[PDB]
Amino acid sequence: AGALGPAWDESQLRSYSFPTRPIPRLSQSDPRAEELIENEEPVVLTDTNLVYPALKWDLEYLQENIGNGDFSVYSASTHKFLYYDEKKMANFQNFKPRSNREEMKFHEFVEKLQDIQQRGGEERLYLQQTLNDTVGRKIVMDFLGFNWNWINKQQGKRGWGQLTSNLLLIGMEGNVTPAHYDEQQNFFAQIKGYKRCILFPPDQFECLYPYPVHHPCDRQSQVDFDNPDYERFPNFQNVVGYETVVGPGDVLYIPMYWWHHIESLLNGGITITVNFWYKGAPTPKRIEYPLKAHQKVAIMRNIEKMLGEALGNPQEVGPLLNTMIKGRYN
Amino acid sequence: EVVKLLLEAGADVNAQDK
Ligand SMILES: C[C@@H](CC(=O)O)C(=O)C(=O)O
Ligand SMILES: [Zn+2]
Repeated sequence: AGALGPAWDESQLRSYSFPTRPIPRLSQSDPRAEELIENEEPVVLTDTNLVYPALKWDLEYLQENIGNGDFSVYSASTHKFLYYDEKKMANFQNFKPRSNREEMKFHEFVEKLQDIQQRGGEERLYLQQTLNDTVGRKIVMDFLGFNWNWINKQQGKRGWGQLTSNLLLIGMEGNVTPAHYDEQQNFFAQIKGYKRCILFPPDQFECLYPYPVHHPCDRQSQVDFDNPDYERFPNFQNVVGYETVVGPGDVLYIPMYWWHHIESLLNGGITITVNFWYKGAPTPKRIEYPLKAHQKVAIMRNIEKMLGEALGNPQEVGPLLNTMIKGRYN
Repeated sequence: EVVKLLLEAGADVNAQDK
């Protein structure tokens, strides 16, 4: 609007080996949007006003008003901020994380951000912090001004469980969260800057090769999107994504179990996002066959969990599964 | 009992627990 030019251009997108097709961008009043959510397919909603009061947020406003709580800030010497569960690192002591978590005050995050910009350093930062009671007064008022009427009615219409968390995300241009899926429904509310989102449906599990359930990187893809090892991950040559770029005011529905790869646009400045994580609807009373892909994903996860428990050691899960299949099911 | 045991979903997300 106002003829301010192209918000972004394709030069700012990283290059990958797979094709994509676009996620629909719709008005929340469009019946097709309702259709996509009800069928757990991704959609970008352009006019929800979900986080309208937060669109004025920048680092200055937040430092002044977000309080003096602790904020988890991840640091990496690479653009890939691969998520890992610190609590599972015991199971895989040969795993050396490439990003480190550091607690700090918000003004320390801005200052550390400022230093890196001055020194031209290569270090990268990504703040990822659940919002909680410790936020300042004006942030509380903004939070209350979110469109709870709209999102509460979505939660009720879809039979979802409780809102578990709102994750505040502040990243540097070029930051990447590698492909993974979450076990909760997500309304991904973009606030500042532009994020390219590439989603893959649950039925491409075979092409994306998640880590073992007991690995710290459970639910994350093993494939290095920047250099896919096609000999270890041959079916990654069959992956096809759903792509969009969200900017301030957009809300992307990331359905539960859907893989997503998220990157802050190159040379786009900092990005700010707040997500809305809801527990999924319960498993229905009557089961309809054939099962959906995501039901099979749930089954596979539980098989891995139970074997790790029964065998008394996650390291024995792999060997037992191979014993099961070799010359029997393959 | 067993079929619903295997179909039961978790709720893990990309947010570190304390
Ligand atoms: C961590 C995040 C993506 C990002 O880096 O914005 C994500 O997967 C999510 O909100 O569920
Ligand atoms: Zn996610």
